[PDB]
Amino acid sequence: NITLILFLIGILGFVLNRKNIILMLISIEIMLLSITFLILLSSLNMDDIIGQTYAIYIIVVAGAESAIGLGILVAFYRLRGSIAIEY
Amino acid sequence: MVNRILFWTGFGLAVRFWQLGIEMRPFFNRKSLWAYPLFGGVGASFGYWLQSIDEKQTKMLEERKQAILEKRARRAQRQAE
Amino acid sequence: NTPTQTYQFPSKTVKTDYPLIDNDPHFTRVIRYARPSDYAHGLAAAAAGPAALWLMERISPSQVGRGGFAKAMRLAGFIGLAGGFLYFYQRSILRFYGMSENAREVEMDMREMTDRVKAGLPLYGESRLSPAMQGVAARQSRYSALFFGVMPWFNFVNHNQHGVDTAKYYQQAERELEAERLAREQA
Amino acid sequence: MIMISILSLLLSTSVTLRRDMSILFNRISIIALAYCILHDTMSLSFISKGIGLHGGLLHITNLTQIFHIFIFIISILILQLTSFYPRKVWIPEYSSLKDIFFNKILYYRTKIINKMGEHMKIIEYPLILLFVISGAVFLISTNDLVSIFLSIELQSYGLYLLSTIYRNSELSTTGGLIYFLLGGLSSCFILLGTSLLYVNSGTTSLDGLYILNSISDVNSWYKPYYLNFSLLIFSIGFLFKVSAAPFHFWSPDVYDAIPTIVTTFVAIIAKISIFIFLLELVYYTNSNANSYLSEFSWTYALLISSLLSLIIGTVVGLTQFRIKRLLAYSTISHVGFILLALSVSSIESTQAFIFYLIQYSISNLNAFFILITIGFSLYGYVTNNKEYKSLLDKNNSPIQLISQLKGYFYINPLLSLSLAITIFSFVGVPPLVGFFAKQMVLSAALDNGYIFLSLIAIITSVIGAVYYLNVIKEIFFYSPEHEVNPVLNESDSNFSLRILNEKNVLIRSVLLKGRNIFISSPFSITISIITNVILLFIFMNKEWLSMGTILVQILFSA
Amino acid sequence: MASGYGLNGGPSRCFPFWQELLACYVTNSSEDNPDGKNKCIPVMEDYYECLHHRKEAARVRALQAAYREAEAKKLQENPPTAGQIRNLGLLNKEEDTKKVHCA
Amino acid sequence: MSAMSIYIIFVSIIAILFLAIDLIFAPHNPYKSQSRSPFNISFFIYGLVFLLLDLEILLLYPFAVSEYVNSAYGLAAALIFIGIITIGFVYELGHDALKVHSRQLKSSVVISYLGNI
Repeated sequence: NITLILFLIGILGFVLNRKNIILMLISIEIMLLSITFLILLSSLNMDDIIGQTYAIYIIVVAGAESAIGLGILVAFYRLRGSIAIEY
Repeated sequence: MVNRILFWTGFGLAVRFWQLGIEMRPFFNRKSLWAYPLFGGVGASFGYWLQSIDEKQTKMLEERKQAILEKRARRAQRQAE
Repeated sequence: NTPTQTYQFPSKTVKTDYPLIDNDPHFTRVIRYARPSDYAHGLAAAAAGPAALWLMERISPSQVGRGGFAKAMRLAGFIGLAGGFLYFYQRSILRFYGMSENAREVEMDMREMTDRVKAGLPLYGESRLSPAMQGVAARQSRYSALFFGVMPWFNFVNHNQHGVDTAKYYQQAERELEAERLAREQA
Repeated sequence: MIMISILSLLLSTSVTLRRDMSILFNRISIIALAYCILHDTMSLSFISKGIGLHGGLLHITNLTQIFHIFIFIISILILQLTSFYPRKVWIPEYSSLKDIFFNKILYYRTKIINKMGEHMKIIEYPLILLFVISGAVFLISTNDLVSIFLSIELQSYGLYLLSTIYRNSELSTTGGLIYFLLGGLSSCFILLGTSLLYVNSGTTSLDGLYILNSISDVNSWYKPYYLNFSLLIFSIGFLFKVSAAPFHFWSPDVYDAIPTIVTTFVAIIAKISIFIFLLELVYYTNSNANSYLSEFSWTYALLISSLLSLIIGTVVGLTQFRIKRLLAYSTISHVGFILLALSVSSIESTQAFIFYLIQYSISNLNAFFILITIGFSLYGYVTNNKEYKSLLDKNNSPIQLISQLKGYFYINPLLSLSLAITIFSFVGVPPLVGFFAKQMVLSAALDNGYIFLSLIAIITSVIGAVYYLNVIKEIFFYSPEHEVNPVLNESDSNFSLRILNEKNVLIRSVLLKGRNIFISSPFSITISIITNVILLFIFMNKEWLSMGTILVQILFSA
Repeated sequence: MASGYGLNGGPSRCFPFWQELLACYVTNSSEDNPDGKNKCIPVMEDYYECLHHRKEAARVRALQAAYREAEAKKLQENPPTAGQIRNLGLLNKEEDTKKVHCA
Repeated sequence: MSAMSIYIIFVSIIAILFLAIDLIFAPHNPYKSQSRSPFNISFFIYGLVFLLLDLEILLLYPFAVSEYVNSAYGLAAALIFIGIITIGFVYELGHDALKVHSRQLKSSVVISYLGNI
């Protein structure tokens, strides 16, 4: 239930935000944690170590994609000098 | 009028022709004339290969049709009861 | 010596043309059942790699610096050797799978395994792996050479999950154990 | 083999900083992918709906292996763009086989062939290229929910990297940011859909999900609403990655901003892997008995998106003036046709699906190849147009506006006809291969009672034809704005070329001009083969169409 | 779940239900009788019951109601205390064991 | 009450006491545009290579507590996994994304005398 509310918070990050692109990166991190938390709790209910394994690979991949996204942001910011959307 | 080797020999000949036209290079300069046998030779090789593929495809499709009448038969015969 | 269970595990049955010999043969079995043409195809494919890069340098020169081409050829030669070896392995293992004409391989397998039965040795040999881990190895490399264009894998384990009912090896062994018994008596 | 090549290329790449190695590394990647074709050609000698591999986490089908090879062949063709210089010097005195294979020619090539162009100096470009391929072929061969997620991220993250690898272009870094940010949101919906399947079913195995679907399709306490709803959320993320409407806004911006050579790969490879993956999942989840399951079938999201893509792709393309945005919208309309064929789950529509995907990939490849070749051809031409001067990233995207193609028929008539053939194949004019692709999809949709969608498909096709005609009108109906460069042919501006033998001894010395500078053979030949396949398909259709017929029979084999 | 590998290194607790369901499908479904997969329906419902427990929850909600309605009607003259129960089945607390057992 | 819970509370309490003393007894008086510059990419690289290498070490920790059951077969996969991530570190080292060589009399002119014309 908490995991569902957290997914909304990550969803709501995209609704409320017109100009903060950094918040877009953070809202993906919230969504991914919410989905991993749901898998972890379900894996506990169904006594299944595969759920924990799936969550570990989501942490690995979401950590890997955070680094790519920050690198892409750095290449973007090197040329623009701002992460602000003019709106 | 669908001959695999004749068509694909010509296809390779047409590839060289269109290529030279695309480059806006002369279509027949005598020192480059080896290319049309080469392009048509590779084209003929592709079409001898397509021959063998078509043969195996025909056998496999023919085998599938038999399995389809076979399935309809034993279903229809089961309905006779 | 028949264990009354010649088909211990549920295997995957695949429609092919020729009889299945082994769903997962041992690395060494796939090298020992290789044909002379398999070696011929192996190096010829391996030579193609650096030869293609060489031909791509003769017709359309890369304009690279002094030592660049030697470095590129070294990587191309290794790529061709890896690619050529996998092609050689696939040609031999496809006959075990029954996906290529394998009459010669069927014969020598029938011979080789029968000799093991009467000698007392296990059909596929002895493993240092736990039986559970042998199942893991069997379920990992089983038919794995069909995936060689993406990911390579080889069976180096001695397990008893080869996809084949093993009654055929015991019938022959028993059958020609009596032939040697009758011949011994008539002497 | 793809994994050995990636590791081997990386090790060779790791210990070098020489940007003149980039062209060589691209050629080795072509050689490496040729071995990958060989190993997968070896693997097609069996008939099966599927063989689970490697502990059941992967699988292989005849379909899977056919489209591994297709992905490899498309990647080899695209890799030519970074493996051969765009222009060459040709002369009749160096055209014999004894010449090309025993003698050498010498001239100042650097400026002529653009030896130091940006697309020839990126060492790691072929390596990131192979990473995307690995994600695409792993996604095809995926049998498990976790394998699905890992393969789609592997392919997706590589595409973000490729969109940004031109790190000095403000356009490319901007396009890389947009794809990653909206692509990362799309990946949450895929992970959410996969996770909802696991939490309800208790398995990550696609086999087990199909078994659960099959028994539940009967005609109480745990009614399986989760499967359609989860796959609906799961599918939405895949609709973004194929740029299907209404999830398509990102692609006209990303395709235009990133360099054209990058756009060629990025806009082609990803649709093939996702659509093929979706095809099997559509088949095994397709309910037979008209029960409460079929009314909530997730595949209506595919039918709605096909409808929305048919309209958006054709209507919005009407006012595009930039050529790459038009191709992006032209693609959206074509995935509308592709998604209709995937949604009708018939034997006929699956043959139509398989044929349409391959012929569109070939055709869209030709359009990009022709567009890059026209860009490399304008080197010996100048223009005084004030609009063209104000273009950004002219080196990365030489052709950015449809107006730049004005009078290209007078600059290169036969190359302009190849463009016209390709575009006429996009509209569906017989007897071009594009017509036969649309014809099969419409006949299969009509035979399954999809009358309303078939009628919208024909109506949107006429609207789509308008901007297709608009490209053709600029090439043929007007005189060009580009003039040949005066200083390239001024009766005294001649550069020198030496012809030397095997022993580096002089044979001849010839003075050359701009009219001796031609398009490189790899690009002209690839355009020429594909153009003739499009034009002459009616004489060569038996094997190509029989392959898909057999593939569908295996998939449908009761 | 269906994996067969539990949290403590042993097998997953619903795996026997998952093996049975797969066993019922493979041996009663076929190409000849597509209706043979109907038999696998109660086996499927048992598997979902092991995973989620919605039936067992429903059964105990009803049973707790009847149980907690019977204890209100009765009057407990002398119910056992926590201390005495802690002495149940012990080496030198027979009186507490007898009192709790109402023997 | 678990010894771990009381431990956490006590350590927190110590921190509050130190804050409280300096907030209550220490003196307090009211004793209380900006330029910008580019930042160094080496800081992003240190964090990036740390994170990616931190993940790979994490993925090997299950092996170290499972070595007995994994035996030879699990060791092969661990070695395959280590070999793949080692190649990415070679890329890190070979390209020096941390600027290993950040800090660093052949004469182009040779003259020849020929004499009087």
